[PDB]
Amino acid sequence: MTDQAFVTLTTNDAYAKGALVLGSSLKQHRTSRRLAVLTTPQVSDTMRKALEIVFDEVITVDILDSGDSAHLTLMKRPELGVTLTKLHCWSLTQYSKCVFMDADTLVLANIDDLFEREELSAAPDPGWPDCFNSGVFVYQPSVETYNQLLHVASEQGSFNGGDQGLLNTFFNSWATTDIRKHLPFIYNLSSISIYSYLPAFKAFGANAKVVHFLGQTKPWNYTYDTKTKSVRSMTHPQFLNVWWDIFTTSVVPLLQQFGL
Amino acid sequence: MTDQAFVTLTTNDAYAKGALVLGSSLKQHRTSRRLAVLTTPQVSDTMRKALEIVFDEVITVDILDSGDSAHLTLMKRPELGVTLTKLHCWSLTQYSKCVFMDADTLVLANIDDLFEREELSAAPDPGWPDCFNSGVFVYQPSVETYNQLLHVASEQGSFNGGDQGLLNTFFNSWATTDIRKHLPFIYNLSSISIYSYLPAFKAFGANAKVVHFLGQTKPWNYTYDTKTKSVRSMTHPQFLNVWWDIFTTSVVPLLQQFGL
Repeated sequence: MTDQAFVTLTTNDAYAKGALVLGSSLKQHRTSRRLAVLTTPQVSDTMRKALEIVFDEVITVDILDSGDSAHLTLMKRPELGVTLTKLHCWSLTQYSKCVFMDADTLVLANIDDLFEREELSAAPDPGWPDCFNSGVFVYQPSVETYNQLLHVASEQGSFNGGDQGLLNTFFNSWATTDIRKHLPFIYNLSSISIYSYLPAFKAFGANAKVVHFLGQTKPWNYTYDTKTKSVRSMTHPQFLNVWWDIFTTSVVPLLQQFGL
Repeated sequence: MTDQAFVTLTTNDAYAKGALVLGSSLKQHRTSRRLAVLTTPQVSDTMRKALEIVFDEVITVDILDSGDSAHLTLMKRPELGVTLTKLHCWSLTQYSKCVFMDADTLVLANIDDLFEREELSAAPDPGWPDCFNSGVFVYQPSVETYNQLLHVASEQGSFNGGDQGLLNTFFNSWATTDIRKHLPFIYNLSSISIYSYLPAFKAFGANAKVVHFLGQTKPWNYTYDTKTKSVRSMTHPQFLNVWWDIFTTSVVPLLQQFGL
């Protein structure tokens, strides 16, 4: 309850919009858990103030500062900035167990049952299914684990240049051990898989609980018609429309409260 | 040993080339198991004679014949012809356990350890990872199971129009039960995943044991230069070159034995 939380990350204003929509969707589906968001100094004051309303806790992380424990690793491997910032989710020891969710995900149903899982639980990644997708995962905050992950980042880096490579390298028993740590795909449904693999989606897609907007174009990169309530042109804009309905209904008017 | 086997299927001459290469690769990597191939009447006499040399057993199946148990289901759902023919793999009760492999797969290392698995064991399918790819799977021949599968095909059909949809619908506990039934991806490596997901492949691809040639273009659809020993233009033609080396070295000269 109070010691468990959903955790996300925003390094800029664009992803802050995603985090705001994500946080709103979790509230919409009545989560009994806390909502926390890791933010960097590059996030504007207005976005930060909006985040302070949607989330129960806003934690500032600045790996560009010499006082940060990951700073030295960043100097060694500067392309891992976002990854190192994300790793700070393990530093949130005020929580006993958390569900990390990237700011480009969207909740479609209550997913509090994820807290029944143990670290490290995650859904299979499409493309190379023996690796888990790091967009949604159940973990246990721990300074020791954070230090171990930072050590791996320093010595090995990441095989994909991002957090997914590093996380799979560290939590390497995932593919061959404990089916319970394999979160069902509906808890982290790839937006790509939805429009690509039509048969499979038509058969199981209705049970989707979380949509993960992957690819170059993010939800906020689309144009949304507020009258027809649909984005402009693609066989299932339904999820993009849900994202935009929440953004239009709850997020934008919230951001307007600060103009006064 | 004698009661265990690798089983494949050929419905035409093009796939017969694939089966011949597959069977040859299994021999190349010294399998201690039997090799069986299901064939239809549309396979030519010369291809059939080549199959009789590579495989220990060549079983003819003709679902177009009224005497076949699947014929009636075919009349009801004619688009399932290939699927119904493939289902006959469960009718091979002379074997206690088999590993089915599509004719468009290629073995790169001994995979006899697959016989330690139980029905139904298969690797995750890229695209919708909560479904297993039906290109490679461990099963137990049984008339009862065959009848149950045919019953599902008749009543429900297949959600993807092919054998994968039907098999996943029948063996539906796969995604959430028993991690041992999740064959490692290297036992059925998608050719698409190899050229697409470069990072992941670069990291784990060297351990590939079986390559599954997916997509429209099959190995036999490429042009192969026998001098340079490489197909014509694509960041990893290595596997296509292995396929063609076996085809050039063992299969073609075998097919020439019959011209005399």
